[PDB]
Order: sequence, then structure tokens, then C-alpha cells
Amino acid sequence: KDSLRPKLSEEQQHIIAILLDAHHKTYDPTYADFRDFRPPVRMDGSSVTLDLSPLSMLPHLADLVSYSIQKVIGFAKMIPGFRDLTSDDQIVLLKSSAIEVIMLRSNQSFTMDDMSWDCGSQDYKYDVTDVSHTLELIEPLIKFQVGLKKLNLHEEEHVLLMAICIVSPDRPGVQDAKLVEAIQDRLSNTLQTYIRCRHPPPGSHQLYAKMIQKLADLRSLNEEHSKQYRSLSFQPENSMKLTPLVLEVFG
Amino acid sequence: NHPMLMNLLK
Ligand SMILES: C=C1/C(=C\C=C2/CCC[C@]3(C)[C@@H]([C@H](C)C[C@H]4C[C@@](C)(O)C(=O)N4CCCCc4ccccc4)CC[C@@H]23)C[C@@H](O)C[C@@H]1O
Repeated sequence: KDSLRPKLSEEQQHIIAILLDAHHKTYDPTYADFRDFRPPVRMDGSSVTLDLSPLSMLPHLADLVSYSIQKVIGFAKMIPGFRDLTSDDQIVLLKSSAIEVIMLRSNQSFTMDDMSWDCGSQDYKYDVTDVSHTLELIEPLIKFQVGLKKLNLHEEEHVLLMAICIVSPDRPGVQDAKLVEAIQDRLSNTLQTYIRCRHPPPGSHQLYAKMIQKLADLRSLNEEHSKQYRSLSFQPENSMKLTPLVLEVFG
Repeated sequence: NHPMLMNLLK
């Protein structure tokens, strides 16, 4: 009867320690690798005036996305249970969730002071103008980042949401949905038990239901990103500007 | 037909 008091188990504490560590090894908050990307271009080369080419940011953002896909894969491989899956199910899970985990994890650099993704310098501060008929995606995306930022997630909750996103048993092409669902159940119970035992009120009120709604919001952004991407990648001049990994994963 | 993504999971 006192056995019903929620307590974070030892396995649940290992899952959190692993996901925290996996995210610390795959997300560099100093953004030092961004210097390896093709440079961002916002000003005209002739650099006190803006560049008017609407794809001038494409080389830079394509390299940023491609790099982030690599980090998402590195993080997913450390999700407890992800490696028990067949290589086909892993590929299906990453192909489906890659752009959603990227948008989740970007919230670390998103700031509500000016509604931009700020990665340590003005070279790597991205606002709406950079990401710019892409407003069909960007306005929802920003509304999403604001809503997520306002949840004020602990880092423990943040990595758990990323792992729950990747291991979704309802993704198209999943073969062994029972195994995927069992892996996600272990993560869901960890997060729910974490909030109840570690997240103080009032911020913890209805927090788990709100987080699951962000997973629901991401599906809609995924579809929206899919439409933009297929129209962009169709023009060979624009797909020349992509990377092989992005073409394989998003194609 | 996902050789790079497959290589990254190894
Ligand atoms: C990715 C991250 C970060 C930010 C993510 C951002 C901010 C910048 C814009 C990002 C990368 C979005 C991309 C641009 C989506 C882009 C990337 C791409 C090619 O996959 C696509 O189809 N997109 C939407 C279509 C836009 C076409 C277009 C591109 C450039 C210029 C004009 C038109 C998706 C996530 C956003 C920063 C840091 O937190 C690391 C993190 O991993």
C-alpha cells in the first residue's frame, strides 16, 4: 500500500544517465564544428548589403542538417534497447524521425529574445530571414519552438523526449512493432516517473501530456518539411547544393 | 539502398 508511492528505480536512473551522456557526446554547445561547414552567406559579396538569392543560405544549412543527422544517429545508437532492433528497423526509425529530432534538439539554441536559433556568434545565428514560400514551414516551426521552450524542460526530460521520438512503433515500415513499443514503454515510464519524483510543481503540472503533444506537433511539421523538401530537391541546381547523406535520408 | 545511414549504424 506504500508500494504505490512513485520512486525512480535503479534501471530508470541508468537510462537517464545514459541518455544524458549520449546527448553530451553528440551535441556540442560550443558549436565548434560549424566552422567546417560551407560558410553562411547573408550579405552580397560585392558585404554591407543583403544577398538577394533566396538559396544563398542553402550550402550552409544543408551542411548543418547533414552534420545534425550524424549526431542524431550517434545519439540513437546509445538509446537503451535501440541496438536489439534489426538493422532494417533502425534505418526505418532514423529515416522517419531524423528531421523531428533535429527540430527537438535545436530548441537548445533557440531563444525567445528574438525568436532565432543562436549558435554562439552572429555568423551562426539563424532567424526567419535566413531559413526563408517556405513560410508554410517556418511559422509553425517557430510557434513549435516557443511552445517547447516554455515547457522549461529539465535536460533529463529533454533527452528522454528525443529518445521517445526516435523509438516510435507507429512509424511506416517498422517490422517488429512489439519490440519497438516495449523499448518506448520503458522510456515513457522513466519520463513519467521522473517528472513525478524530480520535477517540482507548479512547472510539472500536466507536463507529460504536454510533451506528448509536442511529439504530435512534430508529425505535422515532418509532413510539412517533407513537402518543402521534395519541391526543393527536385530542381537539380538546388540538389547539387545538398549533401549525399541528406539526399539518402530525406530522399 | 541506405548504405551511408547503414554504415553510420555499424
Ligand atoms: C540543427 C540544429 C540547429 C538549428 C536548426 C534549424 C535552424 C536553422 C534552420 C533549420 C536547419 C531548418 C532547415 C533550413 C530546413 C531545411 C533543410 C532541408 C534542406 O532539409 C530542407 O528541406 N529544409 C526546409 C526547406 C527549406 C528550403 C530552403 C533552405 C534554405 C534557404 C531557403 C530555402 C530545419 C531546422 C532548423 C542549430 C543547433 O541547435 C544544432 C541543431 O542540431
